[PDB]
Formats: sequence, structure tokens, C-alpha cells
Amino acid sequence: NLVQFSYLIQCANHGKRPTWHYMDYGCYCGAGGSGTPVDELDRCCKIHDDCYDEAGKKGCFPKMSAYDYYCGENGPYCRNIKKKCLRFVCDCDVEAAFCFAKAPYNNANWNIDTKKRCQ
Repeated sequence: NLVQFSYLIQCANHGKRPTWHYMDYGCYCGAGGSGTPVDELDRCCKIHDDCYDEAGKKGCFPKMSAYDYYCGENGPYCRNIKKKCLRFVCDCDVEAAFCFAKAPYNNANWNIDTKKRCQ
């Protein structure tokens, strides 16, 4: 999951910020998953969790291999067609990489008290 997701995030945001900046943000960007998303970047992470829960109920995890993608001028896009579970997880990852690149990064929402703000 994380290695290829990091390449898609870095492609979409052009290098603006390191992937780790999105790993402990709000209520949903990171390990847990409770409460209401604190902002539009946090809503990106919640949709990505919904997407990964759907992929798991379709038997798409663990990943058979690396999915196919290309980083063009355009930003990243997925290229698997015949391998359906690899295309489904890549779609989840590239929609969150674009969402992240377009959402404002609110520095006050990095590493919050999640037991309190999301519960």
C-alpha cells in the first residue's frame, strides 16, 4: 500500500511536501478513523479509508503485486485494466493523491489530540 501510494502523492503534489506530512493529520489521515473529518484534507483520508474497506471486501488485499501507474505532466494515472484488484486499489490511491494535492494543508490540524477532537 504505502510505497506506491507515496509515489502517487509525490506525483500529484509535485514534491510540495513529504508524504509523512499526511500520515498524522486530523482524525482520519493516519491510523485511527473516528469522528467527523476536521477539514477537506481529512475528508480526503476518510474517503480513502472507505475505498480501502471496499477493496478488502472485494478480496483485493494484500496486494498481489505492484499496480501499474504513470506519472505524466498531468499528474498520476492508473494503467491496469485486466488485473481488476490492482486497478481498484490504484484508483483509491490516485483519487486520494489528487484530493491531497488540492486540499489546503492546515498546519494546526497536524498531529492533533485525536482522543479529544475526534471523540
